[PDB]
Amino acid sequence: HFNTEDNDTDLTLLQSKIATEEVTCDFRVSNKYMWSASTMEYNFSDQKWTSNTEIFSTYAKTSEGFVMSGFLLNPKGQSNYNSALREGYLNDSAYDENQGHYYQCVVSDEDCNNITFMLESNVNVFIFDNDINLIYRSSDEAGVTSYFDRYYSTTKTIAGTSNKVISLGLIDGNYYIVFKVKDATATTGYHYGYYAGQPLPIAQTTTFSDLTHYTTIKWNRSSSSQSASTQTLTINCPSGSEDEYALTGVKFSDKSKAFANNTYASSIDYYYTPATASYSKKLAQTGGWWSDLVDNNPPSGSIDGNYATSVTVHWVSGISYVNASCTTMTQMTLDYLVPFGIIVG
Ligand SMILES: [Cl-]
Repeated sequence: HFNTEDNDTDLTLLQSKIATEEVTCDFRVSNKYMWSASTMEYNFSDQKWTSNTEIFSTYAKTSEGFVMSGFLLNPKGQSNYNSALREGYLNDSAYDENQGHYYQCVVSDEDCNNITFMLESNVNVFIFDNDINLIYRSSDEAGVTSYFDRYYSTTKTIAGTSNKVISLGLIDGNYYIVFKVKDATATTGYHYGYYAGQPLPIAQTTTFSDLTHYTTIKWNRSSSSQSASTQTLTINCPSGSEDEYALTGVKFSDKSKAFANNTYASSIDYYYTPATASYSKKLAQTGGWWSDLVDNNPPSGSIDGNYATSVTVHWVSGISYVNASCTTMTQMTLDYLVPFGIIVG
């Protein structure tokens, strides 16, 4: 028997804490979740719930009568989120049998020890250990701290309704998750959703004010093309969290329109070396002159490291002006995924 009702002595009120993390700039580390340019980001504003009241009864049960948790592992598409989610309505036909929705959660890796809950107003969740002893209750967010690696709690609007959003990390072991109603006479708030395995990948963006690809190239009066190695930016993550940041994209905003380089150059090529590799890459021009210069598929790993830059000016055919020059300059933006409940809340 799963005793949710009776209070425990080993329960202490938990404190919601997330690290205050800042991405620094100054003028290789792989990601622990395998996140990359192909991973699908998680958006609370996109999360949909099934209108099917009996959704919980569609889940297969173990020989012991539990529903096994989903396992979020580097989602590359919607189908991956659909199968990793466990959701239900506590006013369904299945609720009265054992007075709750009973799940099993297995944690074997510290990097896949996450549980993220999304509870509507009439839902309470309880977590039991392998001996069926209560180690967590969401009602007042109390638990046995020795089982927790981390704890975070907030509120998000999911499918037009306010949800209690909880993200926690457990030590390795076998666990049971039970969902019970707050008030059996409530008119609404009977839905719950949850994800186990990896934390949710959250898309983040950061633009640096330090100028990249910034140089004045003066025509050498003989060659048809001239190159110059430009600024290298060192991007730093707070110590020991380098592996939490996962680089998904690089964009360079061209800031040189006012120098009208088109008057003496046929084109300008822009290159960069991402933090996640040692080789140079030609940046793709999204449009014409002064359009964004992108790497939509950078090598996977941490945003931490050095970003080198270089440019190649191709002079116009018929170039004859002695003091002809090009002044180039871009500002860098990085697109990356970070874990919900660890880096962002
Ligand atoms: Cl990829």
